[PDB]
Amino acid sequence: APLPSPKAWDVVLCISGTLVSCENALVVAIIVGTPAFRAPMFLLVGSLAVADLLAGLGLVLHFAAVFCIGSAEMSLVLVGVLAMAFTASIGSLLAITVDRYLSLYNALTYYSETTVTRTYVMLALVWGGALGLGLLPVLAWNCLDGLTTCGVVYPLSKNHLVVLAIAFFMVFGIMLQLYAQICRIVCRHAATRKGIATLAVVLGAFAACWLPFTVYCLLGDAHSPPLYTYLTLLPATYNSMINPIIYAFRNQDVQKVLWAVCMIEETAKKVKELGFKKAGLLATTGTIVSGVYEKEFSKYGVEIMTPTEDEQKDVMRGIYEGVKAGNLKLGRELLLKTAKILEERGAECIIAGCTEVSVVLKQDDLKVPLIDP
Amino acid sequence: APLPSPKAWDVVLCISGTLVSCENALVVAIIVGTPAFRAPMFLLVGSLAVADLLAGLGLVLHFAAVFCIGSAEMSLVLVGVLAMAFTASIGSLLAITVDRYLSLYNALTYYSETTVTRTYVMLALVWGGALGLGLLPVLAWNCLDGLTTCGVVYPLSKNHLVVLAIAFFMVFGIMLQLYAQICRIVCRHAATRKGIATLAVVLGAFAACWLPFTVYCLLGDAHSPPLYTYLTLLPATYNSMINPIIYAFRNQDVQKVLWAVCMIEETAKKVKELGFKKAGLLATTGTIVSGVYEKEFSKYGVEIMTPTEDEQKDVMRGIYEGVKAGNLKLGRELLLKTAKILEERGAECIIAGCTEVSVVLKQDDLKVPLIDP
Repeated sequence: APLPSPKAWDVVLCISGTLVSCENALVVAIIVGTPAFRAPMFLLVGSLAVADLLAGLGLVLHFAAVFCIGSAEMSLVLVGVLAMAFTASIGSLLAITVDRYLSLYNALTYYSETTVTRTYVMLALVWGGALGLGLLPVLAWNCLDGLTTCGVVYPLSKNHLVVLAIAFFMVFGIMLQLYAQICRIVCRHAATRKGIATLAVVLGAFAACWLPFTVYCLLGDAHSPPLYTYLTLLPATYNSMINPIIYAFRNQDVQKVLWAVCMIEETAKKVKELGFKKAGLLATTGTIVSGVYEKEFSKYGVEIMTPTEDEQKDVMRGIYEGVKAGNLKLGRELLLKTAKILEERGAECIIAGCTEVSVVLKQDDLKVPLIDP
Repeated sequence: APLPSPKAWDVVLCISGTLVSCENALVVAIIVGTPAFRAPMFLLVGSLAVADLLAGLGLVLHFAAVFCIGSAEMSLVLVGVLAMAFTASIGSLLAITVDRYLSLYNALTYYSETTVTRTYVMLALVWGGALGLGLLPVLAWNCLDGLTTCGVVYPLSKNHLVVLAIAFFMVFGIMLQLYAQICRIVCRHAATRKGIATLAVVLGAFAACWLPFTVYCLLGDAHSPPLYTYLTLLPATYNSMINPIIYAFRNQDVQKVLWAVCMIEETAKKVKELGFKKAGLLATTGTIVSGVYEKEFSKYGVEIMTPTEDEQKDVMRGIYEGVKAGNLKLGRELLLKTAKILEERGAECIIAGCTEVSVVLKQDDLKVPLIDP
């Protein structure tokens, strides 16, 4: 009983897995190495790295099993561990994105607490959650009995593959909505092409790398041509190799370690380019309290001025009790007196943080330039 | 060529469709009737109502066509318009929930023209997608022709049903993440039992009535028993009939016109029950500015006092530069002079809006009771 000589696609898969493991070995090594990199966000990156390394090891071991080994059960356990690793990688991506969202959101409500209630509950639910879906394909969902349809990848039952695809589509939807929220929040703290490209390649790469296999899984059949599955399984390993370059090496702290081994932002730009060192502000009380303008304009060395709390309440009325309420005259009067006193105090430019200020106040009403977002 | 006598499941479906149409007719008529009900969020409810009415009309017309008409083209266009209506219904539900979430996210900027543009774009997009995945695919690419291996519902191709199922699962993921966010953000104005029950029941209502079928969409083929299809389609009509009771028919002004035709809430009510009319607050600057605490306690007639701006900055240091920074002594120092001056001014009780205050402040340190969230 000699082992048939594998076709070239087998050695292509072997090379892909080999470079995947080689690429991730260094990243897991450095992640686990330096004692300083024990931040809560680093644990998720480590989880992703070890999951992908496990995937590569499983792939090369399976190729070995199909190369002068001639075994039966080891092939089954290797396909099981491969499914384990892929589900773990998808869970690591979801956990990373949810951590990033919760990080960038908490800087507005100003309420941060706990590290064991949140990080470990989801870190243990991605590897632990994959236990069931990595033990089902071996326990009682095999193809050797004969009753199972054994749809696409031999041996895997139709039901198990369908369940996996449903889970994948669910997590894709959650990821899409999360990225929409993060883009909406980060746009405010900003041109259009750069803003889109900030988060447009990662989601496109994820989709273009993982969609074809699941689409085939749904549409396929047992008697499908054999080259189709081999053609569609490559993007999964390609994403496995791409992901650590884009989610781990981009962080500049690891870059420093290696080198040792080896709408408001643009407004601030415009203000700094005009040579003005002092700006006055008219906006809502929440906006001034939020502290965004001070940090953004201090990043370029520009100082902002907000009137006193009584004139803050005056601007409150002028915007909402004034322009917004239909009493345009009161709004323009209050805004004009506030702008006048601010200009007298030494401001060379005035910023109208909301549209209502621009509605009743124009350039001709001020000696200094009037600039709006 | 006589028409075979339908099975009793057919008249069951007819009864369900008639009830759906009758229930939705009144609500759509009332919504379109009163000129005062032209709010931006009323348009989405109207769209959902018209979609459900269209679905009911399509179902009853299809039963009619399969009864003593014996026509082929009419049945085809009727099943097409049925798919049209169901897709429109699910899209309208998603639009309603996204509108609610954006409305509850920010309250100041919700009432403007921006929400008008958003509403118009959402309505156009949902009905255009209904056009693109409804009548247009069904009046082509069908089964009443050469071999297409049409799937469970006669006549519908396998590929069309798979595409519909994929879209449904993506929409389900979006809905799940939205409801998680809304449940997170409403459990700060809390009592909690009512909110958690609502946000766990209205989700399951749509989750358990539309997913007997989309799973059968995949695990099945033409050579399938006919009992398994006529049973899983009933929950869709049941959800169609249940929908205009949950999202609509629950607000109060609709009730009035019908009759004419026919964690902080808990603390605030606890303080109110104790008989205290005056409370003092220690929390972050953003929290005191945000206007939540005073609004909630004024809902019960309780007055909250916040320290002056200098003492607010002192509390800022005591929380962050103090307890949070590791200099616990400075934090407790600043917090306890703050509590002392507030108590001397007439505070009958003190609230610690952050855990940091409670860490270094205990009940024995003040004469008045100390209450924490």
